[PDB]
Amino acid sequence: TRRPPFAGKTFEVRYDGLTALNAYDEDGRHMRYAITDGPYAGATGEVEYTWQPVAADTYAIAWQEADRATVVHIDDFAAGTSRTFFTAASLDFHRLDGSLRAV
Repeated sequence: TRRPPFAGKTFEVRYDGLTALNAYDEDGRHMRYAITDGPYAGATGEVEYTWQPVAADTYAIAWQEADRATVVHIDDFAAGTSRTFFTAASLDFHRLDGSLRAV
């Protein structure tokens, strides 16, 4: 019964060297992404995510990809910002922060 306010919507996130779409299914449990810019452009995937409020209109969104890479977003939908922490399957740890806007 629990739905995040961003369910059923798609957002473009832009970081240094990376642009992606995060498309939240109406079901509140799945998100489909598409990397549209940078060295991994053309990748897609569906993930299961968790989400928790951390402040007004700001959520911690986390998931693990099929190759066991992990992703944590802190996405503020009012200010339009996205701060991300990404641990690749190789265990390289990447921090990025950028913009977030409704598509």
